[PDB]
Amino acid sequence: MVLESTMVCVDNSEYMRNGDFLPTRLQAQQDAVNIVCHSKTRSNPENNVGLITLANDCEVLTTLTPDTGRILSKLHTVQPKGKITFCTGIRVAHLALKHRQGKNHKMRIIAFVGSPVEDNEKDLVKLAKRLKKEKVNVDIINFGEEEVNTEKLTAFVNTLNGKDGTGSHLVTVPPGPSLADALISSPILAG
Amino acid sequence: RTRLLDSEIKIMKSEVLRVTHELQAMKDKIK
Amino acid sequence: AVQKVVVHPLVLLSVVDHFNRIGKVGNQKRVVGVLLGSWQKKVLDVSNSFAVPFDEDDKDDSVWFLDHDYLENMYGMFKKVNARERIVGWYHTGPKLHKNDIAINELMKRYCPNSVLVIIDVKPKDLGLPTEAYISVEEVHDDGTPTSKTFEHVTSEI
Amino acid sequence: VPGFLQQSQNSGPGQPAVWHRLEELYTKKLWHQLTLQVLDFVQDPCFAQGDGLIKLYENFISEFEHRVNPLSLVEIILHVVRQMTDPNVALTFLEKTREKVKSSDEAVILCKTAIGALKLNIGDLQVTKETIEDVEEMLNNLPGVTSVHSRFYDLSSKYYQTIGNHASYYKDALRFLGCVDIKDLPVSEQQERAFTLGLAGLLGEGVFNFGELLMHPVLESLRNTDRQWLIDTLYAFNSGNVERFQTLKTAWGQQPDLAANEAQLLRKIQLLCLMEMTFTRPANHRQLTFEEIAKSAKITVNEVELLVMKALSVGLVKGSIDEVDKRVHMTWVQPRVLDLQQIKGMKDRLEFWCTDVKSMEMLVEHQAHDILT
Repeated sequence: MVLESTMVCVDNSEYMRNGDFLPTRLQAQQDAVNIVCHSKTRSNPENNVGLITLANDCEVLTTLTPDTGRILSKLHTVQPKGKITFCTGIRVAHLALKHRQGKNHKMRIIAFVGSPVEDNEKDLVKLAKRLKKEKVNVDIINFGEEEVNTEKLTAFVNTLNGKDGTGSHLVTVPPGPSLADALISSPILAG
Repeated sequence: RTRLLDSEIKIMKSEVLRVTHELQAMKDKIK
Repeated sequence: AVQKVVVHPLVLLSVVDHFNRIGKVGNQKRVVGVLLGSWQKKVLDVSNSFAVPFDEDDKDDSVWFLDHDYLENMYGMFKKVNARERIVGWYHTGPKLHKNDIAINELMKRYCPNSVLVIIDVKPKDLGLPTEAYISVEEVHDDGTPTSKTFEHVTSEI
Repeated sequence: VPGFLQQSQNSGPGQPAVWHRLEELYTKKLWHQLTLQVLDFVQDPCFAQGDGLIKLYENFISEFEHRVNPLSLVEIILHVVRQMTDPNVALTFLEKTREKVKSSDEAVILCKTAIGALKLNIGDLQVTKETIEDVEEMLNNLPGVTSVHSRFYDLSSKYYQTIGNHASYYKDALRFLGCVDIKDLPVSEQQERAFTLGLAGLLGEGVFNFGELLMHPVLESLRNTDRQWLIDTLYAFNSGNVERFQTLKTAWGQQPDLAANEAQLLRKIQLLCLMEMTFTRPANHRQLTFEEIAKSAKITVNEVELLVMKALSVGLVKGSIDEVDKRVHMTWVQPRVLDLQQIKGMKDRLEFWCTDVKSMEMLVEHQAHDILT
């Protein structure tokens, strides 16, 4: 198993709500946290996968812990509504992921974004070159829908890394008729 | 058809909260 | 409605040796920590507290770190030694404030009827008073905006 | 149901620019920019033909969508009421949509301020106080919406038009002053609200410090194109008496609701003339004769006692008035509201206090020097 601390961010924002694929888009993100958390549970009992949010705050509710079933209870009433922000969850995931254990793992982030997120091109290039300077490989995931011609997350894939990069990838999702296990099975390959 | 889902999440919260009623009961009862 | 508290300098001396921690763990300048205690009256006593491993970004100053490994199980220890001495608030050094402080108060107002922020002093050269309290206030304005929450100068003492 | 708007697609010239798109929104099954399409139908000048049809599809949104906050549903019934012009079933339909469309939001405040917004057809004071009261019963949690505080002003101000607290329009208009801070609508309507703000706060006396927030920018920006003596007769109660043509210009020009409590306004130039005359000369002779009182405050000798005994009921100044010499004595007062020229010019008292109590402090400690011991 490859050594990283993958940081999952709940997409508890207002564009993860309707009845297009399932009658509940929370099942998509919830089962995504299920498959990555059981993936890190079966992967290594030395990781630390807790929770971080993007809506209006970065609330580390539980301990950044190798346990997950409490966070799985926190997946219930996740409140999928709020001000989505791409800038804060990665930064607090970085300084949160500098508060880690006996350094056995690198820093990975998965960022569930179901919105045309409010981020400048200057903000993604500054954050993405800070992540160049700070040795982080990020798996970038669209849920719900992002607007067509995705600018934020795709150019965040662009300027992310190098010198053992190869983490920066994006699966954009359309708001069509499908099911949510294909909406996580499509980014389960290349996050 | 969503009242069974909210009452169902409240029922898993009733199993967790009953596990904390047996942790507030049993786990405190240990000490 | 808080005039004063009783301050034991014991855990203030724990702010002294955590002030010895921050000089040797690295970049963290300010000593930030969490204040234990019990509301008895408008007058209060603080008998214990604890100092948090905390980091604070200078860019977007509202980045808190109050670990719940560090919170919950240490509250089980601090509960295990005494059921009385639970939380009452929290502290940090510097004289004025911290762009994060208000949010850091609201993380523990779920734990306390009035989580107080008592901004503390590691290097006393002051002209006024020592460490001083700030209670939960909603003074807003005569305006009718969303509710103000910045915690106002509610007198305390040693 | 798709054909329900395939038949009602074209709704005017240039109008189907959002309808050739709207026939693709529900095929995309989004509901957020469709909420913004309800808001766009508020935005586009529709005369309420499409909403009054599509409200059955809004009941369908209550059937199978069942996630969107009914903000835009309350919007769309208060824009279907253009087609209706009858609120009597829009209220039952409104609380119906309140109880049948679920949200984790504060949904009762927007619905009861929606009932208060449509309460104007009820013949008021019979149903106002109950649910209008219930909004501030439920405003205590979080006024983060604060346009429910604007609607709450509007029922609070039609509730001011339920007569009986004639300067609750002052503080209530200050709630309107920060229900939204930016005036977010043109100058003329709200500067007529600055006209009738000055009037309805003026002639109504529940407030006494009436010349207080005339400095405030969102109202004086309105007053820059108001009539040029309403501002000045508001200065007649901001300065307080000494604008005789302005404390009389309320009698020259402003006729409605005037003579009912104009003698009380002229009582307020006297009460306000007190904090004038004890502020303006700070020094002694605070046992003032009634001469400036009987002269400048347009009162006679027999009434100066009432001029203070009513002020005894006021309680800002509590003078110990001589009655062997008829001398109106000055005690502690509520002095002024703002003298920024003396917020600068307070140095001859503040720094005076600083270096004189500090310097004479060092004259004591310089005398009490070599007992340092």
